[PDB]
Amino acid sequence: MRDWKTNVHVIVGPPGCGKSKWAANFADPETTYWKPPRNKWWDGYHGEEVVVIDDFYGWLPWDDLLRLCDRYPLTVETKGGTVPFLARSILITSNQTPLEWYSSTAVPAVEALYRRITSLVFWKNEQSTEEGGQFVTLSPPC
Repeated sequence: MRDWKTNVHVIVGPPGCGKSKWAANFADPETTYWKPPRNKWWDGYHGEEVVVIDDFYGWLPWDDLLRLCDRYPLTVETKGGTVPFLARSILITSNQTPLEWYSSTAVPAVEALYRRITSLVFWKNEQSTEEGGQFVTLSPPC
């Protein structure tokens, strides 16, 4: 079903900075599904190539997030049964950097998530692309 690395783009900035608009402008609405915040459900997903996880703060199980952001065939759960996960792009909007989503105490190796992140975009003081290995995200990605 999926046989490709799902790209993972994290967009960080304060409330009202245009995070949701950045996500909406990434690709066509017809190709973009918005994951309901704060639950494990993929209700309404119909195989869209772009998935947006708006206002993420680490409310998916670590291991589920690692799977979503990986490259193997994967089904995800809805209230009416599983559906194939077919994202080619996952956009994660957040007020915090990924440092803050999961503590290193709660997880085997935090670099497992960071290595699966493809790009980091940061609200300055506009949205600028950052180069993993920087002041605001210490860790390497991709």
